[PDB]
Amino acid sequence: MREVISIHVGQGGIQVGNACWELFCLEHGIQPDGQMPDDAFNTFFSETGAGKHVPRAVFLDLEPTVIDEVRTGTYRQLFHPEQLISGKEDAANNFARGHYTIGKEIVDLCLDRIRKLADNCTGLQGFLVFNSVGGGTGSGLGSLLLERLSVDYGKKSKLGFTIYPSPQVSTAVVEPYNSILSTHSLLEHTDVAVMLDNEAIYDICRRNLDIERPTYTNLNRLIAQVISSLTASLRFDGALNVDITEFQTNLVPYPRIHFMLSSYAPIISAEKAYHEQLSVAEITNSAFEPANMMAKCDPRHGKYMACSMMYRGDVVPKDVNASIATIKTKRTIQFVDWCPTGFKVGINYQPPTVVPGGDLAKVMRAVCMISNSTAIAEVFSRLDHKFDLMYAKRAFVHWYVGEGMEEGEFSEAREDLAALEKDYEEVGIET
Amino acid sequence: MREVISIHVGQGGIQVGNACWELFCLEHGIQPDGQMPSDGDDAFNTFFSETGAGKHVPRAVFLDLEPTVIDEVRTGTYRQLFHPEQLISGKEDAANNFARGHYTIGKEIVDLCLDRIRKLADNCTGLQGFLVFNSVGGGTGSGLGSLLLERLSVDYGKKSKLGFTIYPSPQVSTAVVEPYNSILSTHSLLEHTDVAVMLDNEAIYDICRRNLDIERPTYTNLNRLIAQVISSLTASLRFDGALNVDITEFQTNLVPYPRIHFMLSSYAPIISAEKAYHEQLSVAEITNSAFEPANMMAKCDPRHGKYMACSMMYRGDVVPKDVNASIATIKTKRTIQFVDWCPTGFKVGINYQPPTVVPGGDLAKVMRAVCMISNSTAIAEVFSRLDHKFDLMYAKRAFVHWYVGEGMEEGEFSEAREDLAALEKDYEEVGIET
Amino acid sequence: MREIVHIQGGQCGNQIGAKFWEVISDEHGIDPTGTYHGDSDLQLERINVYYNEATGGRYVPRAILMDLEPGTMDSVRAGPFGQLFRPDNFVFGQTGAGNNWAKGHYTEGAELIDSVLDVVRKEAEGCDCLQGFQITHSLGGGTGSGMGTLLISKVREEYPDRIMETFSVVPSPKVSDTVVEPYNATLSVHQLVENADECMVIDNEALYDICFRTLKLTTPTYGDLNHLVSAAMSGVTCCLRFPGQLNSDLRKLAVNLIPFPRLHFFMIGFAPLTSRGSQQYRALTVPELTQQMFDAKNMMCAADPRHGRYLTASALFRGRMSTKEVDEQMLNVQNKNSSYFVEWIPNNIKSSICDIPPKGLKMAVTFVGNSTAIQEMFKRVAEQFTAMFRRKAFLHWYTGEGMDEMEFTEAESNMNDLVSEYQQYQDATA
Amino acid sequence: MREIVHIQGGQCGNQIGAKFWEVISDEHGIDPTGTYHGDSDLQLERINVYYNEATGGRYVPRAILMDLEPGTMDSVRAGPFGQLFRPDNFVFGQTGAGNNWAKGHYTEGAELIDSVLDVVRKEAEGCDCLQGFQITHSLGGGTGSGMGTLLISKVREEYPDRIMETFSVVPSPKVSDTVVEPYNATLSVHQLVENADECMVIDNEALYDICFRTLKLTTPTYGDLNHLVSAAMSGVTCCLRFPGQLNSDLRKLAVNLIPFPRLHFFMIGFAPLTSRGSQQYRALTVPELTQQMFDAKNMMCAADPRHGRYLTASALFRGRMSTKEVDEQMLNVQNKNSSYFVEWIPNNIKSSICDIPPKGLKMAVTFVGNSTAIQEMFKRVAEQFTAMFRRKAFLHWYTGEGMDEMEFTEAESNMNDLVSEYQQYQDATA
Ligand SMILES: Nc1nc2c(ncn2[C@@H]2O[C@H](COP(=O)(O)OP(=O)(O)OP(=O)(O)O)[C@@H](O)[C@H]2O)c(=O)[nH]1
Ligand SMILES: Nc1nc2c(ncn2[C@@H]2O[C@H](COP(=O)(O)OP(=O)(O)OP(=O)(O)O)[C@@H](O)[C@H]2O)c(=O)[nH]1
Ligand SMILES: Nc1nc2c(ncn2[C@@H]2O[C@H](COP(=O)(O)OP(=O)(O)O)[C@@H](O)[C@H]2O)c(=O)[nH]1
Ligand SMILES: Nc1nc2c(ncn2[C@@H]2O[C@H](COP(=O)(O)OP(=O)(O)O)[C@@H](O)[C@H]2O)c(=O)[nH]1
Ligand SMILES: [Mg+2]
Ligand SMILES: [Mg+2]
Repeated sequence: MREVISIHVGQGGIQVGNACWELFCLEHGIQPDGQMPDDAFNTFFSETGAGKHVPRAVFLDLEPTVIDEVRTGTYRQLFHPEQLISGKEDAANNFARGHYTIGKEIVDLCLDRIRKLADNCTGLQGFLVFNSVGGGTGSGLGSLLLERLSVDYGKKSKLGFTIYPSPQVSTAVVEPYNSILSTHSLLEHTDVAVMLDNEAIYDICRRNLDIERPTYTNLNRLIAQVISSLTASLRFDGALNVDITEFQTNLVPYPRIHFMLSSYAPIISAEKAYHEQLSVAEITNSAFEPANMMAKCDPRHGKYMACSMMYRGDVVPKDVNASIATIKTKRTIQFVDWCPTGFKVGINYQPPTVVPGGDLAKVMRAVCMISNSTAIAEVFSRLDHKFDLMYAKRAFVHWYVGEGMEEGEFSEAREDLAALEKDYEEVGIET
Repeated sequence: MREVISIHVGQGGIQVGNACWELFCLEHGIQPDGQMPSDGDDAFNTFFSETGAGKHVPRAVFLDLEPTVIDEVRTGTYRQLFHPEQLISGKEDAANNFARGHYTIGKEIVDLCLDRIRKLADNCTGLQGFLVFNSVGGGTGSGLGSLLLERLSVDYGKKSKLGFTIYPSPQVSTAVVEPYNSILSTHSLLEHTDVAVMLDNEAIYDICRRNLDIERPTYTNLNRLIAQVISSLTASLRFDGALNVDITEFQTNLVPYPRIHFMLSSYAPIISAEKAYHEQLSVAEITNSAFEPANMMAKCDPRHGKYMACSMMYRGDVVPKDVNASIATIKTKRTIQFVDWCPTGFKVGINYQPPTVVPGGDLAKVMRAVCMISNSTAIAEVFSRLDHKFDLMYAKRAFVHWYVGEGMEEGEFSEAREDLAALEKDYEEVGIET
Repeated sequence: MREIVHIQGGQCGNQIGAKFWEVISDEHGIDPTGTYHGDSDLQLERINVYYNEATGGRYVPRAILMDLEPGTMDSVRAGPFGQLFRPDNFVFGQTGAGNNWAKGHYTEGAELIDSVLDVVRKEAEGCDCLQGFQITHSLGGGTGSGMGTLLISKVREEYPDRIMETFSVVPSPKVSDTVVEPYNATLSVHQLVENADECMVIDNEALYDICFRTLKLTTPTYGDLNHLVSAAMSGVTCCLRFPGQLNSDLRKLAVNLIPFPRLHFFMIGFAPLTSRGSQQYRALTVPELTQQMFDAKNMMCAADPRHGRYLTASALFRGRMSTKEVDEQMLNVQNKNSSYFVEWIPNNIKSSICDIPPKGLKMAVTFVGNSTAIQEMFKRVAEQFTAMFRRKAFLHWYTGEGMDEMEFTEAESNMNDLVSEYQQYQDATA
Repeated sequence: MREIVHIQGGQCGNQIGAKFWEVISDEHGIDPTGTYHGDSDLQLERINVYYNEATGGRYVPRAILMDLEPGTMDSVRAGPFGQLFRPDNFVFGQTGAGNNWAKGHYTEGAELIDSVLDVVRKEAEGCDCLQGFQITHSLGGGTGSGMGTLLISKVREEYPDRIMETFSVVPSPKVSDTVVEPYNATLSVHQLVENADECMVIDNEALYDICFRTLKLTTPTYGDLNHLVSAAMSGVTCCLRFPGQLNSDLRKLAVNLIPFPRLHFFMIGFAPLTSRGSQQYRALTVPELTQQMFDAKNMMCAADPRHGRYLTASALFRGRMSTKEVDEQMLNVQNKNSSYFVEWIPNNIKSSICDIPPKGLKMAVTFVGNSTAIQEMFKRVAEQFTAMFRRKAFLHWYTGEGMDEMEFTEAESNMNDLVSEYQQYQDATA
């Protein structure tokens, strides 16, 4: 009787959203048609009364090609026909269009579809939202939807899986603008944010997976695996179960600080997978390796606020405890002074699944960690510097002002980043 | 529950490592693909690591800045043994330039190499020490070797390190600049290695020609001898013996002073099957061939100096009482003389596993063998001639412009000369009588 | 959805458009009689963007052919794929402009503009959701420059929220085919800078160089020059008709490429172009594309892009490829050649990937770059304008149909002010 | 992956390259159509050093053919293995130099060389990790001697840390082909000593002597001379392409052979070389190979090494052999010829072993030696040059297009300084 609703807005969210659904359907044995050939599917799916199951998800976009691609793909018979919301005119990399010009006539239908799904559920745990942050409808609609849901539902937990721009590799030129404006919205309206920039995921594919030409198809499979590990405790019995509500109560020291970065292990191709044993003692070491961070950040430049790692497979409670004590012995990993213990550990029985046509090798153990560290202050600084250069000469500004946005909205957005950074510096200093 | 990690750097180090790993695999009975045949355990735990089901992985890492030799290993019959990501290769060779391998290129590989070393060491619980192989006359061998030792010292501390270096021969040589990079490498290793062994190439040629009756020895033949020496040295850790000797029972019995840890090697018997079975090869006579001066594996004559200490190992079916009589005979003999402040100068180890014979090799099968590692004051001559060569070269500053322009200052050569002179003075004042 | 109507004017525009409609039809598998004969279903998914459905199952392009004389439209109808055009869309007069901007914009332009604006209004009304307009014409001719820029203002006044394209062939002096080119070219740019949302400049001189140097073919003609331009036109909107990894419709291109409202003059290039005898010696991958992409001679303009600094540049890749290879290359180029790229904006290159390559090739790319070196175009033309206007030569014809010398001075000042502010950002330091 | 590109200049350079590429293709099993038809796997594992991959599974050499007159390259394009080269890489002038260093370095080189720099850049930095450049040319011809050395200068300026190698043909007066040889030879030597990392000297007189005496064939040809030169060139870089007991590349050879920065003029020789009638009367063994190697007549220069002292020597052995035998032979030679080896460089021979011999041979050796005897060539060339320059003969042709007598005086001064510095170490004692 526990349910979670997933929101996929923009092209970045939808394509990542698709990859999540081959994995969820494969775990529970649901065919693409939706008919099974006990009540563990209730977290994501819902019985129709006789036969098929429908996902508890809604796809939002304004540009039809990606949605029409789904509606004609192999999963045409899975999703409900009227929960794939498709528009006519794309936001076109403009935050003002998706928040002031387009989004005013879009949310009303969107909240109707959310309402219909929510009333069907009975034990709604929370919402999951996916959106690339450096885009028009990604941040323009995401900011509007999160604000609306904050007053419609109130205390429900909203988890955000965003994709921030890489330090030097990007596909857009105006993305430093619409990224900053989005921060002021999701800083005060999202309970949990995850750092999932693209450049770091490229490096993992090249080094660990032995892939020399990674593609967006490859990346979304990795992100889908993290989602499964995060919510594995809701639908699979285990020795130590952790609910969705048992993230904020253990990872958020203060309401302002809710930006964490994730890591996954092991990620090894089948060519050299079982050329080594993959013990439980070593997988927890690979999780803490700074190169395996899914975000382009260095944890060695700051302290650790709190750590939460989820184990799935055939691990046993003896070995995590032995491994964790080893980590505290390490000198290169240093925690903040006022937090003596900072690990929250969960253990599950269901091993990770393998998708046909994939890249990851099947293993009997895996670990996924969500770590809160002060080192994440670097990504805000580097994006802040990029915004300062362009806004110095008011480049690209006339595009935003013409779409109903005020001139001074940038100024109040810039101050929030400066306010946010000083919070991280203040927390890190020992007493 | 005892382990050891072996490091191979440079072409010569990789070549000798290939032979020694073939020898270890043959001795422990593992197929070249890593799978145990057919179907008494933990005999391989010293060198290998179980994957949990079937095959094994060696506790080694291969280093080089040029892929010509490395890619051979990934393609040969042993392509299934080594882990694919511990055979580390570069793109541009140091080209017999110490400066290139210590200041320009070597600083881009050392981080990855140390990461691999950590990934190997965190999976072991009783590491006695490190084994490092390198040829000193090459650029990357001297450069990356010195950088590796410098980083491992600070990163680990008191863990023992054993370096089986190969100094250039007195008159036989391959390169022309190799006197230069020997001095800097020696200065680097002096205060960073715990035990060093001298294995110059010219002596091994003489041993082969005289004993195995080979009139055209090749690098393949030499590597087998060094592999057998390593096997004899390390068999006491992984095989049951009557009088066991661990790795840590070398730095308590062989080096009287911290600065004096350069020592020679000798192996016996080395004999071919055509004349192996014409004598009984008793323990009484094999120990004489060990101390025979022309049988020393380094081109140094112990008759020109005193003996400091001697740690020597036996394997086969040797009996402890038989060893004592031979030691007494050697001490009675007058041609061999020890320092006065060392009344007892023998450390003897006895093991039960006979020396395994490699098929297609050169040595025959013998029930007994002895490996001798001695420390003596006679080693002072090898540095003096190399000092003279370096002085002759550096008198008018030849080949120096190939080192200055790669980051090394002019005065670096002067400091190493002072270190060598101080080292020679240290041997002289140690060897003087009271 | 998000469809666009095509309107072409003048002799040069009609020839450009006729070849363009031939290129599009082959991509969608449309026979010269308007009957679909394709093989893949993807060719029919987004056909409503360019084509209109008629009873009987045939497709008709939503193109409007406007000109002043029937001479050229006799030629376009007899050519291949000429049967597609609807006879109702042929709007034209009988007199002719005679390479006179005054005649093509004030006297004969006024009386014929009602008919052409009526048929345009009908087509824009019929479609579901309009995306914008694209226009092909020449700035040296009377009809193309005269009614061409006049129809811009009338359409913009009625559809202020839609986008507008102009594929303009500016007159180069090295190969000049009209003695009065500087006059009607200067007056057109003045009106074009105020209304057109995107302007793309083409040279006949540059296209001649490409044929002689890259393709290395013996006897090129206007049939081949039109082909190079037509390939670029279809590559810009390819992601609007086909699925892709990073689809980026035209509105997204305008936002990324235009820093300031008055700087919207781009230069186009296409790749890969190879000679027939040397097409089996090269390797076709992502790297070899971006080398030809950024080369100076591959551009379709006489202006040297290395004499100035790129403000922003864009690329559109067609085919199956890896995004990591594309993204690293754009960063990699921008780091080795940091001198040619303006400093006060970081990562000034945008990239897109479309999954359907052009027919006959496995990979292709279209490069659109807004460079500060385009100032050489206006400077050199303005020198010719001030030379002839000082002596009042050829001016009695223009003053004969209502214009006065005050307008000529106003136009020259606006262009001279355009270059001043366009070069101003070249030397700007961060 | 540590590959080396090829640039050939002048008629002599083109003739050298047209045979070198044939030799390399024969060695690596590449058909004249560019399709691999080899016999083992070792022939393809390091093929990337000299070749590039194109679509269709064919290989193309990474060579750049530059010259001033199209006759030579038209001749070499129609010959066997002439279809391998990419037709783009052909760059040619229209007028030629006419055996004039001034024309080849100032008046046509400046105009043409931009394109060849563009193609050299493209080929060089399209590689994974460049190893260096190698150039073939002659110092007796105007266009080669001038444009090639200007190319050397610009390439060295753009790539300061790469390896530069040149196979130079020095004109001899005994068999003279041009009356203006001393001028351009002196100028080329002056411009080359400052830039080139490695230089080797080849003499047609010595080639004729070898062909007449050792091979004992009645009528040698430029084909035969180019064949010997090609074998010598392949011998140096075989070790970079094939595995061996002791691997050693160009940088290692340069470091071990160059004592002082300005002493980089070597002489080479090859062994074994036996006539057809006496080919099997000999026995391929290391002592015979090394004695024929160190034979003074076998060297490819008229400079007799017995008139001076070897600073260093290098020997690259190809085949399977015993390193103990190789070292023993080297030591024996160095002890038996103590007079000809300068004493303050003990053990002054470098040795190498490569397991893959040349096709058709079981054992072969490439020798590179730096001996103090080459100063005789410099002295004789300087004497002829100063004899001609005393009376200002042929001076107006060189001075008519930019140069003055001051540069000739500077060239004489630098040439004499090189001679004095290089003979200084001949009599030096320890
Ligand atoms: N991880 C991942 N990121 C993607 C993918 N596709 C696009 N992105 C990111 O999305 C960013 C730009 O947004 P778009 O994907 O173009 O679409 P959008 O965010 O919905 O904004 P619009 O273009 O207005 O629709 C890029 O910088 C990419 O980093 C994807 O398939 N996987
Ligand atoms: N024992 C033994 N020594 C070797 C062998 N090969 C090379 N050496 C020694 O190595 C020295 C030169 O170094 P190399 O082995 O050629 O290569 P390196 O040490 O990696 O140095 P670089 O050539 O710069 O890469 C020589 O003086 C030899 O004494 C071998 O096969 N066996
Ligand atoms: N690309 C291309 N350009 C053309 C063609 N025909 C003419 N032109 C160019 O158009 C210019 C003259 O335009 P013009 O015919 O006067 O335009 P109009 O007065 O509106 O008909 C000349 O400079 C030509 O270079 C063609 O078929 N293709
Ligand atoms: N070894 C060799 N030398 C050649 C060949 N052809 C010409 N030469 C030499 O090159 C010199 C003339 O060079 P030249 O043709 O003027 O060179 P260019 O001016 O660069 O074209 C003569 O002295 C010849 O000895 C050849 O095929 N092989
Ligand atoms: Mg989009
Ligand atoms: Mg080496």
